[PDB]
This record gives sequence, structure tokens and C-alpha cells, in this order.
Amino acid sequence: SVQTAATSWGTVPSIAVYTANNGKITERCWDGKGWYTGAFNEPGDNVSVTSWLVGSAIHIRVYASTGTTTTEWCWDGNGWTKGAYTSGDQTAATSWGTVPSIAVYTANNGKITERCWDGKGWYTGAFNEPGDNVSVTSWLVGSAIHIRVYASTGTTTTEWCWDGNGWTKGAYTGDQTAATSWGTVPSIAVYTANNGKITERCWDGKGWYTGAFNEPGDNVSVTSWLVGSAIHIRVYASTGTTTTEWCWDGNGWTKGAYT
Ligand SMILES: CCN(CC)c1ccc2c(c1)Oc1cc(N(CC)CC)ccc1C2c1ccccc1C(=O)OCCOCCOCCn1cc(CO[C@@H]2O[C@@H](C)[C@@H](O)[C@@H](O)[C@@H]2O)nn1
Ligand SMILES: CCN(CC)c1ccc2c(c1)Oc1cc(N(CC)CC)ccc1C2c1ccccc1C(=O)OCCOCCOCCn1cc(CO[C@@H]2O[C@@H](C)[C@@H](O)[C@@H](O)[C@@H]2O)nn1
Ligand SMILES: CCN(CC)c1ccc2c(c1)Oc1cc(N(CC)CC)ccc1C2c1ccccc1C(=O)OCCOCCOCCn1cc(CO[C@@H]2O[C@@H](C)[C@@H](O)[C@@H](O)[C@@H]2O)nn1
Repeated sequence: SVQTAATSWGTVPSIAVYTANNGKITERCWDGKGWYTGAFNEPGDNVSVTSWLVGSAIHIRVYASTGTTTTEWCWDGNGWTKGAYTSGDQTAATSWGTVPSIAVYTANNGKITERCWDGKGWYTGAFNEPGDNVSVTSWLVGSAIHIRVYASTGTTTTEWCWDGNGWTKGAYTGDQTAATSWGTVPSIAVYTANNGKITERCWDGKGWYTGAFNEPGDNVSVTSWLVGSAIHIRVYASTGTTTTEWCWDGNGWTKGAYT
């Protein structure tokens, strides 16, 4: 089945969804007025994405992997350009602040490792754990980053936590996952594709529970945004070459307009 990655920004919001299909990654875009085809078109069997705003200006980083080679592509308002990133493998990316800092996790032959950017060159991070699949989400509390990495082997997903004092195993209870988070509590939703079905586990600070989302798919991606205190979630569920968007806007899961 095709494999997707999603990011979003602002409160409209804008959404970009990257799809890897038969070794090519293409882009579909939403800015409030209909889906359209974006400019990005590069080779890849696997894709991940992160983005950040500086004022009103979006910066996008797309990580495109063939075999064991990952290429970073950069959008900074003036066309796509190849980025400095160095380390098919499967990646997950997150970013924070306006520098920004970036962490890119790679699953390669049953091991996940980490490459980091803080504005002064790529380096190897401390994270090194078993896994065939990886997803990540992060949030800031002031200047302090918190990272959650979901590492899966077979049907077992292990959560790994960075909270400024080393990687520790988290309370979360191969399958493929996607994760998003919001606020400073925070809330976290983790989607898992297992045997053609996507299910949802949720944290709001008081234990993991099963969420309401339950839809068909072999691959999943997710993005979310706040409008005030209200969370909005978009889950992209793929079977074969068909991707279905599922929308949570506080009143149940509804199918979205994505094509
Ligand atoms: C922090 C807020 N923004 C948003 C507009 C910003 C500001 C300045 C630049 C920015 C962005 O981006 C670049 C990008 C390049 N490129 C094109 C992508 C080279 C490939 C070159 C310069 C800037 C400069 C630049 C302009 C003038 C003066 C300063 C600096 C400077 O960043 O630095 C402040 C700290 O000391 C100077 C370091 O600047 C050179 C080293 N470098 C590369 C990058 C950008 O690299 C890319 O983006 C990353 C976030 C990673 O994804 C990389 O792998 C990727 O290659 N930022 N700094
Ligand atoms: C007896 C258990 N309770 C009662 C709820 C408790 C325990 C610690 C604090 C508690 C409460 O409350 C506060 C309140 C504040 N304030 C008041 C000014 C502002 C919010 C500040 C600090 C505390 C702390 C505190 C004191 C010292 C050191 C740390 C922490 C800390 O926040 O959490 C540390 C984590 O373990 C103990 C916390 O117990 C609550 C249950 N739990 C687990 C997690 C974190 O779990 C991980 O991160 C998640 C986001 C998920 O990824 C998890 O799967 C993962 O395991 N947070 N709460
Ligand atoms: C011409 C009359 N028709 C049908 C022929 C109509 C009218 C209103 C809606 C319609 C359809 O459909 C939906 C569908 C959704 N879903 C599934 C039920 C996903 C959330 C949600 C809303 C509608 C609304 C709706 C309800 C409440 C608020 C707004 C909107 C809204 O869309 O606009 C109607 C008035 O114009 C406001 C400007 O927006 C027009 C087009 N539009 C769609 C959206 C929301 O679209 C969704 O969220 C996005 C961020 C993307 O993820 C989408 O792909 C997703 O469909 N915002 N604007």
C-alpha cells in the first residue's frame, strides 16, 4: 500500500500530505479552499516530514528514503532544495522552536538510531533501541523538549521518553504507528495499523486508554492543530493506492475531502 506523511500549520490550517507510491513521493496540499497537487516530486520508497513557522513563513523538511539512503528536501518559501542531512529504511521526524532543532529517527535492519540538528551541523543522538517501525512526537515546556518515540517490532510497541535526563521507557500499552500530541499536559494520540485495521490509544495525563478511532488501513499518518483549547486531528489511512482522511473536530470521526 502507499505510505504517507502529513504536517500542518496555523489555524486555517494548511496541510501537506506526502505519498510514497512505486518509488515516487508526491504532495497534496490544503490551504482552506480545496486539495491541490503541490510542487514536490522526488524519488523515495519511504517519507517523513516536519515543519515549523517563523512568523507567518512555513519551513518544511521532507525525508525521502531509498534503500539505506535518506535525502532531506527543504521548502523555505523559494522552491525545494536538497538539505545537509546525512546519517528501504523507515524514518520519523520532529522539530521544535524557530532555530529549529530537528530529530530524525531511522529504523534500519531492526535498530532505530537518531540524527540531530540544533543549527550547527547534523550529529548522532543518544537514542539507539530495537525496532522495525518508528513514529515520534514532541512538545516544549518553555525551552525544555519532551520527545516520545514509538518503536515497534511484530505487534509490540515500546514508548521511549526523553525529558531532558536520558531515554526511559514510557507507560504506553511489524505494526506501523503514527503519533501526535498537543498542549503541555500533554495529550497524545497514537494510531496503529495492524492486519489492515487502524486503532487508537490516547493519553490525557491519567493513563493510556483506547480511543474511538477504528478504520481500515495498512498505513497511517496523522497531524493535528489547536484552535484555542479545541484539538483538530487528521488521520490519513491508506489501503493499496487509496488514502482516506478521517477528521476529528470534537464531534466524532468524519470522512474528510482529501483525494
Ligand atoms: C532561524 C530563522 N530563519 C527562517 C528564515 C532563518 C534564519 C537564517 C537563515 C535561515 C533561516 O536559513 C538559511 C539557509 C541556508 N541554506 C539554504 C537552506 C544553505 C543550504 C543558508 C543560510 C540561512 C540563514 C542565515 C542567513 C544569514 C545569516 C545567518 C543565517 C543563519 O541561519 O545562522 C545563524 C547562526 O549562525 C550562522 C549559520 O548559518 C549557516 C549554517 N546553516 C544552514 C542552515 C539551513 O540548513 C537547512 O535547514 C536546516 C533547518 C536543516 O534542515 C539542514 O539540514 C538544512 O540544510 N542554517 N544554518
Ligand atoms: C501521586 C501522583 N501525583 C498525583 C497526580 C503526582 C506526582 C508528581 C507530580 C504531581 C502529581 O503534580 C505535579 C504538579 C505540578 N504543578 C503544580 C505547581 C504544575 C503542573 C508540578 C509537578 C508535579 C509532579 C512532579 C513532581 C516531581 C517530579 C515530577 C513530577 C511530574 O510531573 O511527573 C513525573 C512522572 O512520574 C510521576 C508523575 O505522576 C503522575 C502520572 N504520570 C506519568 C507521567 C508521565 O508519563 C510519561 O509521559 C507521558 C506524557 C506519557 O508519554 C507516558 O506514557 C509516559 O510514561 N505524568 N504523570
Ligand atoms: C455545498 C454544500 N455542502 C455539500 C455539497 C457542504 C457545506 C458545508 C460543509 C460540507 C458540505 O461538508 C463538510 C464536511 C466536513 N467533514 C466531514 C463531515 C470533515 C471535517 C466538515 C465540514 C463540512 C461542512 C462544514 C461544517 C462545519 C464548518 C465548516 C464546513 C465547511 O466545509 O464549510 C461550509 C461553510 O464554508 C466555510 C468555509 O469552508 C468551506 C469548505 N471547507 C471544508 C472545511 C473543512 O474541511 C475539512 O477539514 C480540512 C482542514 C481538510 O482536512 C479537509 O479535507 C476536511 O474535509 N473547511 N472549509
